[PDB]
Amino acid sequence: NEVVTREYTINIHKRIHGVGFKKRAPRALKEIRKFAMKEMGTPDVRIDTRLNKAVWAKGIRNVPYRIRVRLSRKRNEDEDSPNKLYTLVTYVPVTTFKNLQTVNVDE
Amino acid sequence: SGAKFRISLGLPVGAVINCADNTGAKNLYIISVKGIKGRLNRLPAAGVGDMVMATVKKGKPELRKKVHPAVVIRQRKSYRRKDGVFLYFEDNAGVIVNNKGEMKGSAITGPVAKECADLWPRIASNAGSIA
Amino acid sequence: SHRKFSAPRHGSLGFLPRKRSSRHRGKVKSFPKDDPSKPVHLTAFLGYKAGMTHIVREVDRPGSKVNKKEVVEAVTIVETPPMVVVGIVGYVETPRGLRTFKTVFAEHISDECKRRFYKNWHKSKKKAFTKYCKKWQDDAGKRQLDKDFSSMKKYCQVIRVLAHTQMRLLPLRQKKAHLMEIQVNGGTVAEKLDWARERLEQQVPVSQVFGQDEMIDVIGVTKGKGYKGVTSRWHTKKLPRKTHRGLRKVACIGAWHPARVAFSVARAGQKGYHHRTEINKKIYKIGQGYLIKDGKLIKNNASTDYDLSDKSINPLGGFVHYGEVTNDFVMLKGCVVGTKKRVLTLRKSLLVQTKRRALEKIDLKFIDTTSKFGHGRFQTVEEKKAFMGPLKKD
Amino acid sequence: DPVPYQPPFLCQWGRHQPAWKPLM
Amino acid sequence: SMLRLQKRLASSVLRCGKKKVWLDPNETNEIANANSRQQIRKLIKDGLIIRKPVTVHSRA
Amino acid sequence: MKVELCSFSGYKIYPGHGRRYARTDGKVFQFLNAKCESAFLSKRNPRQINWTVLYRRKHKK
RNA sequence: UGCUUCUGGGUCGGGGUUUCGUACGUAGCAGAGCAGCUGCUGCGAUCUAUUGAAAGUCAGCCCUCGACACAAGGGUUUGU
RNA sequence: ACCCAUAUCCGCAGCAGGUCUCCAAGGUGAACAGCCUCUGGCAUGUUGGAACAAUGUAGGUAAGGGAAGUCGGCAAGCCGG
Ligand SMILES: [Mg+2]
Ligand SMILES: [Mg+2]
Ligand SMILES: [Mg+2]
Ligand SMILES: [Mg+2]
Ligand SMILES: [Mg+2]
Ligand SMILES: [Mg+2]
Ligand SMILES: [Mg+2]
Ligand SMILES: [Mg+2]
Ligand SMILES: [Mg+2]
Ligand SMILES: [Mg+2]
Ligand SMILES: [Mg+2]
Ligand SMILES: [Mg+2]
Ligand SMILES: [Mg+2]
Repeated sequence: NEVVTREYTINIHKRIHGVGFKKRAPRALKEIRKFAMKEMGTPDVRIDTRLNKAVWAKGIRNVPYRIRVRLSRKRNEDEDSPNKLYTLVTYVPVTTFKNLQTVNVDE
Repeated sequence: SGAKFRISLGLPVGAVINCADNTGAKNLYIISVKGIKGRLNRLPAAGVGDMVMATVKKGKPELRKKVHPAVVIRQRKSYRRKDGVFLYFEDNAGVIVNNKGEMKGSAITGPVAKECADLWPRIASNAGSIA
Repeated sequence: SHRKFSAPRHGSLGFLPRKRSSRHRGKVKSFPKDDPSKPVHLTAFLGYKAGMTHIVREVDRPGSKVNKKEVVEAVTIVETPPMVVVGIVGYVETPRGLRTFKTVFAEHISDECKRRFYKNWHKSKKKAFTKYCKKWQDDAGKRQLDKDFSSMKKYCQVIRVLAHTQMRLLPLRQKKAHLMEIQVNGGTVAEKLDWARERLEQQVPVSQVFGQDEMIDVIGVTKGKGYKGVTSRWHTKKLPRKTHRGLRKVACIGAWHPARVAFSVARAGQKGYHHRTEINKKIYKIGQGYLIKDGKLIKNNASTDYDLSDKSINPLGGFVHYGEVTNDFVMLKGCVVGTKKRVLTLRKSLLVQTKRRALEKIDLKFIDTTSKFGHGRFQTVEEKKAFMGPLKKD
Repeated sequence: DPVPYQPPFLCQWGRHQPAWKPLM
Repeated sequence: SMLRLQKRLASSVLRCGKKKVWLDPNETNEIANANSRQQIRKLIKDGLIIRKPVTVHSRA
Repeated sequence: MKVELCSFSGYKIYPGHGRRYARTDGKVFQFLNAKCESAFLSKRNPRQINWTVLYRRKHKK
């Protein structure tokens, strides 16, 4: 119930539509963080450098439309916080986004 | 009986329309449009089937350097017909027609639109192809 | 000195309070005048602007060049669900003003009308009309209501009816229904109040109010455009390129010796979101909505006597930013004020309308139902499939 | 440190400027 | 903590720029207390800091 | 109503749509949209462009 | 404007519509020709089939009742 | 020793100003013209976060007319190897 690892496909285009060229990929990171805070109610969201490279693979202007994210709520390690649990955000390499559901994978 | 509806206008004061008859004139500089009241900073413009004041810029010396009355037949600006078609032409064309309505030339090159043909009967009689 | 070349004024003094309107629903400022010779009927209605399409019809006017020709005209689709009557109100006539006397609500009032009395429906305990609905199943409350109606028989002059829209059948996101007063103009006060009590807690469709080829008035709020400049709002002449301090501005406000700026000076401010009342709109067709009998549903709303097709007025892929029209609708000449999903007031004509253009009987030929979302080129799904053929996905 | 001196006179409104000139 | 001194000294030992000096992100405290070229050569022999290869520029 | 076909494409032009174009010699053409208008004004062959109807009638699709 | 009548918003996916114009790969005694081996094997822009194909499609477009979790919460105030 | 210049000099200063010289790749190309990249260097030049209202500044595009605007083809655009 608390330790839940599960898959999602984020459509970056419907959140990135509207912003200018030098402010597309950091805004995409910000809406991925807001998406993680939206599904999982944890303010402590730590996104992975592999997903950083996956968003910033093309450039700052051309951002990929759909992306595949393993979202995992985890119990907090030492250096304790008032936030009781955190959320790790991981990239999953998927070739084509045709009929990809939000698959709830098991540990 | 049947009055002329409004159409789109795209030939203000300054346009040189080509003269589509066998008089000898090549160009017609529009100097003013007959039948416009006017308003501050508005150029008088003539569409299809408009009585206009023209001047032969180049052509025969008997036609140059004097004011003629003209009727604008063809325009390039797309204008809306009443049945719902936007018929537009290749060039901007007019003929020299006196104050009563009789033409000066005999034949008319190019097609004459029916908005001009219903208004001017003597131009429609000399025209072979209509619209 | 004087102005050299005199010019007409940019703007109108009749509309100069160009502020954002407080009310969002179009309020009727003046209803049509009553007469006891005419029977009782509703004089207003509250629709919702769905979309826009073409029309094809024959023009019957003697003398014109356009006589017996197939013109096209812009029409507005207004989805008009039948409204629920949930109360009445009487009006006494005072020398100070036409004052509301006593408002009598209904017993069973739907939750769509319950949404209007609350600003926040989630935190509210849904406890409205609870002590008021107890007056309809007791002996003393019925006597008090009969005394109220018997006073309204005597002293009331104008009787308006309270009707709210049916938002559940509408495809909009909101569920809060709009309420509206509609003045009934007809016979005497007693017969009018008896007919209103008979129509209490009832549906009111559109064909009982309006008819074919009737000139109506459209009340509505302008599409909002925000804070705009004076060139964008008042449509003034632009200053040339060489101006240092801006060119899409007003150069001169006024004279020296008047030490103030006049009220007629075109300034920069609010453009859009204005309450307006346009007159003389012509109804071409009051279309029936979706109805189900003998299993399959009947949806041929765009079918005319000359088209003989099964298509509806819903275009390919639905209307742009509105949804699909399932309810009964009306179709007006020209364009009406307001954007998509905007509430829109219909009203009967104030002026006694007897004109040759206004008394024309419209016979429809073809209704364009193509995809307005983009450059559409097909009328219906089966025609598109018959033209394209078997696809890769099929 | 250095005490910022009296603001240097900028010969403006005089005669060489054609921005402001009255009646001549 | 502070590794710009060790990066400048490692660039001076490896005779290149500090762009190609790859410091170890895991063993930060073992590099931070070197403070001398003789210890940085020991870090070279241990392999904690590595000369980055040249970014390729194709001629094909 | 007279549903006339498109000159460049071959699509069914309805009277609510279209932009009709008449040249100086005659031969009044009908056009569905500005795509076909720009293609005819740039003088492209309808038998070579794939999405037209003449390409299908030529290559038997 | 919405925020538990097993009911509702939202995410994803699917259709509907629409924009551009026929995707990568594979096959071709299609291809101006060129080279090597005694007809075959290589280079080759472009063409045809697969292919009105591939890509996008609400961020302010239309239906989903297909998977998913969320949604009866927190704080400030006001009396005849 | 160091700075030798959009932070170590002079300009009241970590000032878009000024200051005398050397070293001098690959492609595109006539070129040490402009663009990208390799060695080297940097965090965008006294700050950011959230929306994209009016006026602006710097960029652009406009159906038809083509200087009819204006003191004046002012500006922009056309030609461009
Ligand atoms: Mg003037
Ligand atoms: Mg005067
Ligand atoms: Mg100036
Ligand atoms: Mg559209
Ligand atoms: Mg030295
Ligand atoms: Mg600096
Ligand atoms: Mg910057
Ligand atoms: Mg910075
Ligand atoms: Mg232009
Ligand atoms: Mg042009
Ligand atoms: Mg001039
Ligand atoms: Mg002048
Ligand atoms: Mg110049």
